Amino acid sequence: PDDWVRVMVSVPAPVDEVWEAVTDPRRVAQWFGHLSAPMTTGASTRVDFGDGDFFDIEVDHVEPRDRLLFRWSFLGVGPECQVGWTLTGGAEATTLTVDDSCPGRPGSEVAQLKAGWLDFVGRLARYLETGKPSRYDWRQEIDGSVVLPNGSWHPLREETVVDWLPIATNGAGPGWFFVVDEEGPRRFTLRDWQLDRERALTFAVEIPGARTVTACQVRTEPGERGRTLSVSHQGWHRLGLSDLQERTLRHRFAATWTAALSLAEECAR
Ligand SMILES: [Cl-]
Ligand SMILES: [Cl-]
Ligand SMILES: [Cl-]
Ligand SMILES: [Mg+2]
Ligand code: NA
Repeated sequence: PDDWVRVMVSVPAPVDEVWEAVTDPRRVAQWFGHLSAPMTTGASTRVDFGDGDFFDIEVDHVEPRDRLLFRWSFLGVGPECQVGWTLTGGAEATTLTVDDSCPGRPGSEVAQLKAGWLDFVGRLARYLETGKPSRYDWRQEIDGSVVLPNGSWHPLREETVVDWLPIATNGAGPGWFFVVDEEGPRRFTLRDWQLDRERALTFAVEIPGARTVTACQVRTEPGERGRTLSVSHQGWHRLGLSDLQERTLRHRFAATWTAALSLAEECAR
């Protein structure tokens, strides 16, 4: 499987207050993320979390003090999800119901997505209670996905990984991972490369100065809709570096993975 995530929160605020909190961009930025423009019927917008993560949004309907219906794509490359935020007033509280569906969603994604929406509605409730910002500053793990056609090119082959990953060999076997932007470091040591052809890829990326290594898992899951290529890159919060160093690394690597997923989509065309 059931791709349809449904989450609810009940808050002791009136419907009009909750509606403002989920539509006014100044308020939305206190608990959810930064909107490039308010949601408007038939118009596109974008929400940015300040850490490299974002969704591109197309808004289908805005019904005041009732509901928001929109579609979005994680990092601009993920499959389109149908999202609904619906308010129901009560004698005790206002209920916000979140619907998030996506045809063919891997069952492996559903639990993470439910937890993600429970986090977001928990931040809404905190902001309504205290008036203080309840945003997270940066998310401790990187993830993303893109749906590829069921074609002849596959991203998880020794002879295709260099087509889309920012890696180079170091003797014989991938040994460097590159983050190419206007900051540094640019070159990172890659260790423990393990490729299970057309199934899964794991490796570690060392961070200069850090107390532990980061861990990367790439997988493909077949489906009627196409092959879902997914990445998880973890460890940023346990590097033993300053928070700004950890956040900056996470942000830069998130942009790198966004570019890699896009390139894989181009290769699979
Ligand atoms: Cl292989
Ligand atoms: Cl596959
Ligand atoms: Cl942890
Ligand atoms: Mg944590
Ligand atoms: Na934090």
